[PDB]
Amino acid sequence: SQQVDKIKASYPLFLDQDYKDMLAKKRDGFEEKYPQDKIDEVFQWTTTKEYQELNFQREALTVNPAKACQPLGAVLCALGFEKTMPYVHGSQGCVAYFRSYFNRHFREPVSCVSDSMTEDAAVFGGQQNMKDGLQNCKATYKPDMIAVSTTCMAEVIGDDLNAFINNSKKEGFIPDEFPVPFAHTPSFVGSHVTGWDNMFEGIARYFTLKSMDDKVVGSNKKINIVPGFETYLGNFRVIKRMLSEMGVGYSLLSDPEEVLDTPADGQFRMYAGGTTQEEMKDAPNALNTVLLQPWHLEKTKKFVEGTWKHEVPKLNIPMGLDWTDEFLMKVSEISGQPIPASLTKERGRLVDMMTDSHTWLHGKRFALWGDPDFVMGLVKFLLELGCEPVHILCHNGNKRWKKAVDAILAASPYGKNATVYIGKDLWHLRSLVFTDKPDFMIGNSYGKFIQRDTLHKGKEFEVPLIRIGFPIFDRHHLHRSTTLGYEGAMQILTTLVNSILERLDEETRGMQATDYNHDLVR
Amino acid sequence: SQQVDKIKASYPLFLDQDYKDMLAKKRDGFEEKYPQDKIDEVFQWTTTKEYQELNFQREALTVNPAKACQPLGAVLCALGFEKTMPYVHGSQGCVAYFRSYFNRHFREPVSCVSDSMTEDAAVFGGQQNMKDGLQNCKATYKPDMIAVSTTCMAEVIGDDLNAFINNSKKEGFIPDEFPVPFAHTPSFVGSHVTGWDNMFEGIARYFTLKSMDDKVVGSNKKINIVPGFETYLGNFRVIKRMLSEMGVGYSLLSDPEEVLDTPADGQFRMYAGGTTQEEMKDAPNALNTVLLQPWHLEKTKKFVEGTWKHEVPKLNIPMGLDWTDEFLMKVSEISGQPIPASLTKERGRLVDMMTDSHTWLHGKRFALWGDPDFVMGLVKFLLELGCEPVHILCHNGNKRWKKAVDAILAASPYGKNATVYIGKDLWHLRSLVFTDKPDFMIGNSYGKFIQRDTLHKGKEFEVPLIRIGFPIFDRHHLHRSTTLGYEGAMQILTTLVNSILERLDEETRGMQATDYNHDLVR
Amino acid sequence: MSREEVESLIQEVLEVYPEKARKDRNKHLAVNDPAVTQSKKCIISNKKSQPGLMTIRGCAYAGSKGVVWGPIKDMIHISHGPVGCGQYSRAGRRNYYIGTTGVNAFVTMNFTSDFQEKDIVFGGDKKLAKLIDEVETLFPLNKGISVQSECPIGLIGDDIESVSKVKGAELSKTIVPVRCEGFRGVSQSLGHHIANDAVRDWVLGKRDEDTTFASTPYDVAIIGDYNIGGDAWSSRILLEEMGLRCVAQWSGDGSISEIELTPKVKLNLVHCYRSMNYISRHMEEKYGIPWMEYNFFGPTKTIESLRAIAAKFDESIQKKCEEVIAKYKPEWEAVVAKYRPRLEGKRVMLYIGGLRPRHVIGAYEDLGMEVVGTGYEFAHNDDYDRTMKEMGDSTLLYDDVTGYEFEEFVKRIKPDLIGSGIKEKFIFQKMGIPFREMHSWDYSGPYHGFDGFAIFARDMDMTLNNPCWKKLQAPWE
Amino acid sequence: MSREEVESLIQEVLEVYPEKARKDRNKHLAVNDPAVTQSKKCIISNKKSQPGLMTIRGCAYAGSKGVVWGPIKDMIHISHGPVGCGQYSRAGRRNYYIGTTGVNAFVTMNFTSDFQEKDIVFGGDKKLAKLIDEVETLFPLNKGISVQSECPIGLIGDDIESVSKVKGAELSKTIVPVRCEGFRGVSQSLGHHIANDAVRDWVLGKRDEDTTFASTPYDVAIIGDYNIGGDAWSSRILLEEMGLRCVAQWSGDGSISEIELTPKVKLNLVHCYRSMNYISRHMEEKYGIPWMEYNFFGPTKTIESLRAIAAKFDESIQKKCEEVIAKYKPEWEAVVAKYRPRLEGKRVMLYIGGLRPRHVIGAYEDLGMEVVGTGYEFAHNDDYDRTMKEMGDSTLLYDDVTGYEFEEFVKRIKPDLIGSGIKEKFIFQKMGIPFREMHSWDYSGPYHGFDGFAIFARDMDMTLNNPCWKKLQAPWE
Ligand code: ICS
Ligand code: CLF
Ligand code: CLF
Ligand SMILES: [Fe+3]
Ligand SMILES: [Fe+3]
Repeated sequence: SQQVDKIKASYPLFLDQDYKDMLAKKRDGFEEKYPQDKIDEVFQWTTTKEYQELNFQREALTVNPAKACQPLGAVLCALGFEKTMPYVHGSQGCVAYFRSYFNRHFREPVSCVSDSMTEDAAVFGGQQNMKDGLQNCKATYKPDMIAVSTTCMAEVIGDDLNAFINNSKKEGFIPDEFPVPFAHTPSFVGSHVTGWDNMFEGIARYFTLKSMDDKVVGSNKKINIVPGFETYLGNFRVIKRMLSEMGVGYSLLSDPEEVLDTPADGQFRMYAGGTTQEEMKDAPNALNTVLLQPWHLEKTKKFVEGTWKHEVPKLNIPMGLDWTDEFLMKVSEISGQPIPASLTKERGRLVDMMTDSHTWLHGKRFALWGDPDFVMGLVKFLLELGCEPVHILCHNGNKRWKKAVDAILAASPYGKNATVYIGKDLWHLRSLVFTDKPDFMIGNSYGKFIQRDTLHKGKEFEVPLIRIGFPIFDRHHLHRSTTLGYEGAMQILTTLVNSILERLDEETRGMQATDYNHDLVR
Repeated sequence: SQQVDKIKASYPLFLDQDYKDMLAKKRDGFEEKYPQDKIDEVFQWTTTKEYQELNFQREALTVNPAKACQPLGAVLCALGFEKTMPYVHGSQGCVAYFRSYFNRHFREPVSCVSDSMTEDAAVFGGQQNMKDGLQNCKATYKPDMIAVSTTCMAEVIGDDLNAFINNSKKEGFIPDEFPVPFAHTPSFVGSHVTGWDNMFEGIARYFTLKSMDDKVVGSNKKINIVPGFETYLGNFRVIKRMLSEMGVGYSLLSDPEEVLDTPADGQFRMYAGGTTQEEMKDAPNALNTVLLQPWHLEKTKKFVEGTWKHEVPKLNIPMGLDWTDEFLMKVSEISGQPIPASLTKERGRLVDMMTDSHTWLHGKRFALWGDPDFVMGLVKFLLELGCEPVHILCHNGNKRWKKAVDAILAASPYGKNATVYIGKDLWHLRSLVFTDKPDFMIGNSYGKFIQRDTLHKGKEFEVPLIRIGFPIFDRHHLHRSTTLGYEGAMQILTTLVNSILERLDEETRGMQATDYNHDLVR
Repeated sequence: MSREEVESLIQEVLEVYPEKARKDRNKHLAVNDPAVTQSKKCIISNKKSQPGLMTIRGCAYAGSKGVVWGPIKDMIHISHGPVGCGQYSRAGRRNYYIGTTGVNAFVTMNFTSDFQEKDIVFGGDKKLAKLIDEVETLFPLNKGISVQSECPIGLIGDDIESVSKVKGAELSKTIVPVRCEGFRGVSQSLGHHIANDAVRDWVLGKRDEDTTFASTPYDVAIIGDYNIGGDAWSSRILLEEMGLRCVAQWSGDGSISEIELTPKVKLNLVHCYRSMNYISRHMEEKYGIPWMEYNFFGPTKTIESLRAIAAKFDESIQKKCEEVIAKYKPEWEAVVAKYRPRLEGKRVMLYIGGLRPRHVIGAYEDLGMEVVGTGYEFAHNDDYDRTMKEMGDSTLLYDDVTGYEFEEFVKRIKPDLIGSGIKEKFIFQKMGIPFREMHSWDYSGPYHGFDGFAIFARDMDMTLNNPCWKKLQAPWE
Repeated sequence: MSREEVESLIQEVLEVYPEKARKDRNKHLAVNDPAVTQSKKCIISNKKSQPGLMTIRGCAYAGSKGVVWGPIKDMIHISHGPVGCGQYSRAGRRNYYIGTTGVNAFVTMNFTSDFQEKDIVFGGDKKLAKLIDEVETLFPLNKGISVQSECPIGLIGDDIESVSKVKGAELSKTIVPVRCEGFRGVSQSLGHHIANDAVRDWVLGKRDEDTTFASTPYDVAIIGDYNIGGDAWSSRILLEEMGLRCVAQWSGDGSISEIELTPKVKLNLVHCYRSMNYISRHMEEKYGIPWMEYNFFGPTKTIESLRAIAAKFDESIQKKCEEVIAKYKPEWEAVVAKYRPRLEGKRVMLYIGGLRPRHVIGAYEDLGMEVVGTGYEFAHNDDYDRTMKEMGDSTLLYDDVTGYEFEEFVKRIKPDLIGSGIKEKFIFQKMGIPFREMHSWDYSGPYHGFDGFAIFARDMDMTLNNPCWKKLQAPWE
């Protein structure tokens, strides 16, 4: 039943007595459900250390991973160029999933096309699919460049991208001069960040490999910035703002901030902003190139050093005080522009906030996961605040990255109880936070279920989740935030301290039981 | 007992068995406490409508107000000028309270001095105190200007500020050319915003009243901006940024953003930034003057229209979408300068976020309180979002403001269930939230206790608090936020929608009871 | 009514394409005639999508794992292949269930094999067997395992049927291999077909020799309802208020025991024809179980469906049906009286795949709303045969529409509201047009039944009459 | 050391002031000589503040309402006058209590008369009576009313005593008028005096004729402990572990019945001499109850205090005291072993209003820390008499220090840590010096007793060895 004045959605409509009676009759009559005592016993068993030992012996089963496949990162890299269409050679379900997944994260339109390869292509290949798809996309959506990635289908059948695009050009399906970069992005190697790296390296090679004869290093007095796989608009904004305040000429390659933040003003803009083809063609004339996320831009680094002859600096991510300072000093050294007083004042203000919130942040224990560069930068910042990272997880990390993170942890006394895990999924993390309970989690939306499990064990065992990373599906407009530089450090510090204070208020709200510490002033 | 490896603070170490036994023994032995059944009965009675009828019949008692006294606002206004020492004529306990209260809100050093009047001054007045205090402060802290306000002590004894300053100057305690503006700020009239208005009117009169002969309206091609009592540095910053983006020459009078956000770089800066004496002297030469918060800037409006002969526009606070549009259009009309494309894109992005979050924001019920201009701007924005304000409280409000808010509500179908209260306190608000439960409260930290009480009635009766306003004591760095302009509207919308989503996640976290609606994507 | 104008718009929109794409797409666009019964003479469907025109369709893996097999709560479903698939399909579809997730319930989790290069090169049968052993060790309370194949499984020479047989015999467990490779078929519909084939081959016949379940003349099974936002529950209570006993529901909040007990029911109430007609016809052929379609969107269709279902039974069930209708009449009448004046005369364009586009029109008409254009991502000619009599004269019909085509149609026709998937939501919000996402129902619901009609009307009113839609134009421009 | 350097520094800091202010402030700064037991020949205190020098002192209303009467949980305290006074003092002091706020406890609530112009001009006695009636109407479980006067009350000649007497006789309620106007005295100290006098006049002697309370030879009353962060509770357990029975607790978590029962105890254990010596001496004169001071800051001082307190009773109490000391010895020994190596040799400067600048020294020495400078806001010559013996030779002493003076002193001495109030915290954090709030314990604690010592050591370590203090200088300067 529904009251017209106060209509209830599924929650709490299905908490009515008639619905509960229905569900009870259904379960008792036809579900053959296990008894509640057995279920409770099994859950309690899965919260134990023996279950953790069984869980960490897994070799073939992956449960709740924290990574995606390469063509997603390839599409996101492709979206960062001016009037450019992402074209994924293979099956259409992959493109449907990519579009829906980015739509749920960014809450914005995402444009991507497929050539819709079917069982026929499994034995003949996708030459005709490539030709017709290129012609149709160019005729219909009028893009200036088509950046082509692959699904695991075409990767397994061994489709030759270069030959396909060449044969499409020579037979008149697309103009010969028309820019069609390509990159092999197989889903069973690496992850989405690897796909971003492959797509960017392919585009750079397409635009600069055959025109290096007249290129002079440093002749345009700019610094190339390669952001990598980045799902925060505020990071692009803050990098541009920080470079502009220094008066530093720069070129941001693969800049998607405009196309993912178009205004709602009565028209639909499929394309907006992005790196121009002229910028990519003129990139080898820059003084140097800075990779914001080096640990998944290795192929890009190799091509940049081998071909453009740029001495790429060994910089970490500009997350947190020390590494932001190092990034700024490296930029000042390369460009010759002194660090302005506004940046000094911003750094001092961040230090002031650190001094203000240090008492509440000291000694807090965090589990945390994400992409390698973001994880290591966040761990560095947590050590800078005096916090203790306990469980550090990176499903797509490698052994060299783990060694670097271990070296970072050894440099601080607050990393004595930290352990770095690579190749582990969120079920491993659930076991870890059951057996060695931290104060908070830091990760994407998938962690919410873990929190639920903790609350099922008890309120005193619940580990709250802090949504920092990708993807975030259950909150609105968090993709507008910033994690890089002093501004990003300020935002993350505010989020951490306020989460701690909110948890303290929740724990201390009980009348005449715990409300003695429910202080007005914190 | 304390374990050295895991030391417990007050919470939860007072939850130990020995401490519980001690407290129970103390209560049962010597506190002569009322029986728990009687306490429960009385609380349940306080949740009722009959208790509300008794509560709203109050004429003499005030419980838990939402307003301060005038000299606090006078001090806030005085900090907005360059190298200006706030000087409160009266008793030192007032200055101690003001300093502590602003320290707890802004978490920054806040400077002010007192002349420390005692019973001797309570008999013979405070001439000597004023002379000695002016001399001592000028010699010790070296201010460029000294702004003088009063406590209720000097107001009751009728100390004459003008005569005291003149006698101090002619007897050589301070140079005759030293600027010492003054304002009478009786705490038994109005509130802190009235003190801000009085202080600003006094300063403007001091610098402009006797030099109007050579002033020509519009001869410096600028617009004066008076912010009023403001405790968000982001609001000053966003106003300045919007004016600079438009290319509008402006003069922000009483700008304290720098002195309240000094960096922690190893030295203490007692003064930083602020409005210059030259700016105040040249203010009558502007094209016009804009008051950001006209409902507590009436005396300054009278002075500016009567003396500067500026045709002050009839503008509301630039909060939300339509009022920000009106402010921008009025600025464009006055300055003769068009609105740039960046502001149009920002407005479109705000509209995009509105369309994204409208489904979750529709129909929610809000109680809210604060200062008049902030309250009316928040109500206007809530109506723009499709939300339903139900209990609107403004302790320091008047009847004309009540009619203005009623007129705003009547213009929207979403304000049909809204009642406007002036002169009521937070105990009235507690009764209102118990008898007509809203979805959320919006107010300062003092509302936290209200939430506690509602949680004591039951989880289904708890009304969560959203901390927007002044003062906020139990969270860190929220004073850095923004409420004005498209940026402020975006921040407010994000906070509202994510508070709603966080509450929804809390209500659906129980496994096998309500977690069927614990959706990954929202 | 302006049939020639709709035909003209179709031609102008088709002008952009190359010749082959234009000739293909011309057959998927039509102007509805209510008098025409055979849709094959006007519209073509169930064909491969044109390359590079940004279609909306999914794959067979989405149709099998994400639609049919996923809602089964007590079984564990393994995404066999690389990691992307189950990650993008994890908890994206609001198929509701009751259970302790991680203990006896596994819908919202992502079990995957996560192939690397070596699994692609040397196969993954041994890895699948090791994964099955690990699943048995770490999740003892599961009641079955499904192996949903992804594209490399079909492409490389994996044989998961033999591994499933061997492991099931070894472990006394039901292990169901599903060859739902994404390159098979043209859309999610063949995924439905493959999933139903797997259901009949491996699950449906377990209890054929078992006769210990007591049966009543009032036994039905709900087929094709996936409990989106609780939809199935809102239907089930009505069937239990009419005096019927719902043994099973496919497959939202479904259990494998319900599937095994389904052949014992007396009637199969099929809600989604397109995804479950295959198993419905198989049960009619093998067990003699009659099956009928019903509609619980809106009070009118709900009342008609209840009356027909009761007509399939004796007089007592009919009397209980009349009692239920009389009980629920005032509530939906109040809903109508409150919401129809604010939605009367509004025009809606709906794009959805398979069943929803002609199956929710009655609820809009109950609110006094007119559907002027309706489209299917992956339906067949029989769905259009039902749709043509469901829709009105001179309305737009369109199969596997492209983004460009749909945007041009919306620009010309100018509807007040569009119902479609999230890939269109933000495009049409930026166009200034109210949008309601039908597949997740904008994370609201349920909309089935009398209790769902109130939520449906409230949501349509709150989005269509939203004050944000009057603010997209800046006052200075 | 370098007494001559300290004196020369005092002179250079003194130079800035005008002649009158220089002459006055010269008497309030001193170099400690532990042999000198007469502070009057060395330092002057309890005088008026010089105008305009930005003093830290509060008012008499803060001393009475915010310190003495406010912690009384079961009474309602009306801030009589304009609105600001009770608003700035609401819940700013962490005087912990157990109760149901708004029903039987009212500590964190703000009750005021909120005068307007009409109340100032025509008086506020009638408003006071009507307010008392309304308080009784809406708060029936209150057990007494206190009326804390603000500055206009004394400046307009309102007679709150007669109103209190009449309303108390009418309502059979204890109404205590307090003339704590902020202009009286020079600091919070006269507020303490006025509050104690009102307690004596209106509360303390209500049960003089009552003998129904059963007494024991082990009856003690904790006087001058306001349960900051639970301080008093951490004390009471120890006293209860020693075999004593604590009747009352003045006044954190205190109740009016406990105050009324206080004249029945055998010993008055005074923690804060400065705020409660008045009532202690009055009770010794009137009831013959002995009183002694104790110190529960740090293991050494609390062990000495427990032994001295047990020396006042028979041998069983002494045996229980030794048992308690033996029980708690390993815990604070472990705390020392963990934290003393991290804090050995560090130097601290303190500035707190009375008693605490000298009682917290012992715990700092227990962690191997040296106090190089200390001072008071509102202490008297007796407090300095007690202080001078407990500080080191040639250490800086200072009474009612100004902001400029303290800033220059910190710049020259350069201590490792500063312990002061909220009005110096951010000033010295911006200078790069760790700061601990020694009024509210940086919103942590308690620090009293063995349990409080662990928290104290942890807090000092976490603030002093914080990495953020090594990052204020940017690498490019
Ligand atoms: S199964 Fe089909 S696309 Fe019939 S694949 Fe799809 S939960 Fe749609 S119109 Mo998503 S044939 Fe169900 C459907 Fe309809 S996933 Fe749901 S909404 S009624
Ligand atoms: S059509 Fe369908 S969704 Fe596409 S792959 Fe094929 S079954 Fe799967 Fe998973 S891993 Fe990524 S998304 Fe593909 S490219 Fe290799
Ligand atoms: S020394 Fe002390 S705190 Fe000062 S007033 Fe006097 S009792 Fe009170 Fe309340 S209202 Fe405001 S703050 Fe004062 S100026 Fe009139
Ligand atoms: Fe958006
Ligand atoms: Fe600060």
